[PDB]
Amino acid sequence: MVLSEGEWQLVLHVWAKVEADVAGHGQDILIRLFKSHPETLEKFDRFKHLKTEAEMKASEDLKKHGVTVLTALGAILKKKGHHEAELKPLAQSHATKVKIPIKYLEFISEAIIHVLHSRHPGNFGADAQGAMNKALELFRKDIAAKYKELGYQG
Ligand code: HEM
Repeated sequence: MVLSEGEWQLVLHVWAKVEADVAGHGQDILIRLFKSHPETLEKFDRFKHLKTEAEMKASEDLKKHGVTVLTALGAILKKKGHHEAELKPLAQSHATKVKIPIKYLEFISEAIIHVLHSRHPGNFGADAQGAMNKALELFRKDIAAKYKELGYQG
């Protein structure tokens, strides 16, 4: 699909707020996902053992992984649709190194939206949430088409 410049602006305006605290946002989102959808935790042989939110909150490995996730996602969004190059190694690692179905991308999309709504209500009204949801669907559909070229679902 295609985002208008107005929509991208709404996306990058909240994101600028997120980047004020990348690790904290990273943590909130991954724990939102693990609680909300515990089966997702199973994909990480690194975190598999964390039993309660308190254990999640205090794992430094998890917080680090959350910076990595948000730094790569931020890089893609800042490309404003021209993210072919950024998408290729992402799709490869999530389709053959480990296999992450599109369903799970939807779940983490939902957690991102959850967290932005909680921490940035004045910058995350309805218009801003629809733009962000548009940006994430575009990511997922492009990733899905890449998955398919690489030999996996999509
Ligand atoms: C916003 C969506 C996502 C982004 C931007 C993202 C990004 C990344 C990046 C940059 C890495 C490390 C570098 C590499 O790929 O080798 C990584 C690793 C990984 N991701 Fe994701 N990912 C996303 C979603 C997910 C989801 C939804 C799951 C599972 C429920 C997942 C599972 C994994 C696993 C299992 C690893 C490797 C674990 C390890 O470090 O040993 N990813 N991800």
